[PDB]
Amino acid sequence: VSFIEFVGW
Amino acid sequence: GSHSMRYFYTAMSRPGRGEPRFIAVGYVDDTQFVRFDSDAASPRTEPRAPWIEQEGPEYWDGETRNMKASAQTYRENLRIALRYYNQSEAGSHIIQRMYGCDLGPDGRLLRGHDQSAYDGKDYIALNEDLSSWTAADTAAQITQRKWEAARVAEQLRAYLEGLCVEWLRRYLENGKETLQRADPPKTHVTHHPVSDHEATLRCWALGFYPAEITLTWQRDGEDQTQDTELVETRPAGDRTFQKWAAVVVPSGEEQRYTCHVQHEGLPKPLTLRWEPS
Amino acid sequence: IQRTPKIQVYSRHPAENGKSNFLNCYVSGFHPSDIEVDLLKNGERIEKVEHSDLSFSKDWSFYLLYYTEFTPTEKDEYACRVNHVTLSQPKIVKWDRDM
Repeated sequence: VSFIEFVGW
Repeated sequence: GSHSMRYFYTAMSRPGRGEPRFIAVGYVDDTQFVRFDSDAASPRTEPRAPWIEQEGPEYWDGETRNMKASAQTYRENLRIALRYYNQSEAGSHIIQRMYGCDLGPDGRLLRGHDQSAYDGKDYIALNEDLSSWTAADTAAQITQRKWEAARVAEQLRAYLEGLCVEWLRRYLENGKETLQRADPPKTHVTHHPVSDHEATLRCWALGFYPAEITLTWQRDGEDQTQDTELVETRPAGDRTFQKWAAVVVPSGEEQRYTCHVQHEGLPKPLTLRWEPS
Repeated sequence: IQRTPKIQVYSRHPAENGKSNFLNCYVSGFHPSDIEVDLLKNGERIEKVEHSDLSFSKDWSFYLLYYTEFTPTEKDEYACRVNHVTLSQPKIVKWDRDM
């Protein structure tokens, strides 16, 4: 199961 | 043996041809099990291995939603990268991401990974401590400062030590008949004259899984590393891999050469020679 | 900032004239990801060609497998034609049953 993004570059 | 799970993302901008394309693939060891492509007619996370098909609709709907969100994040990241490198909006650029977990033969977390690249060059990497970062340049240092302020490493650590390991173990159990089966190489040596006084000996390994393999030639028991042509391990299309190693040898000295094969599926390394018969 | 593709053209199983098989063209080591790959039979583009999903190696270079079902014969010539931004003209690699 994939990671949930929560921050950008 | 040891096992790993990895996700690979590629985000590719293309000014004048729509929003950046986002492609994600997931692997256990050398077996792909999911894909997502934002250019598909109906973008969805889709199965690519038989043992993942049993996951329920909640899995597929949730992974689709998550990959769509990740595509949006990486489109934003492409815009940010332009700012960080003083680049124009006219060029095409690529962000890549790889992350996941490695388990030892014991089954516990051996180590975690999370690395990103911009235009094919390292950008930022989570260190093995799962707590600090290595930035490749002064742009990535801006990202590093942002991620330190937001405590991003702590969330990655929680994912890599928790969900990543738990789901990898689930897949290894559900796919055990393939993921936990090593197929040894089928090996042989061919001989092809080059001239009246030289011939090529080619050592072949076919049909093996996983991809990791060592093929070496020795002359009089000494490795011939600098004189061996070694092709990249290549996929056969049936899950297995192929590789060969070749040396050019003086005619009449063929029996002084031995090929040595190491693979997880072999109880002991193989030694083979050219058999004129 | 760009890397040109390596190309291998080969069959899934050892070739035997008259026996169905798969022709593979494996392109790897390239960057950026846009690439055009055709499989050719006697110089003509084969229409039914599939490919793997885009992935990449630890050095960030991309790889793809293009493949099609085929039945080799003594006379038919097969090849892979690859175009990439790093190439000034398409590169054609012929299938050699011993490679």
